[PDB]
Amino acid sequence: QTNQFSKYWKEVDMKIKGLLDKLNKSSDNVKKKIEALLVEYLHFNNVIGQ
Repeated sequence: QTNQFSKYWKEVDMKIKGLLDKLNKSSDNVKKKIEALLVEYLHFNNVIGQ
């Protein structure tokens, strides 16, 4: 409704990079969890970019 796609896109990109940098700082058990969450955050960002 607002058409503020770029603001939310940058916000979600920051979220993505945060998850990526936290991926290497985490244990394997929760590493799997971070990777599984990345698979969906990237879908979010790709949809918003489209």
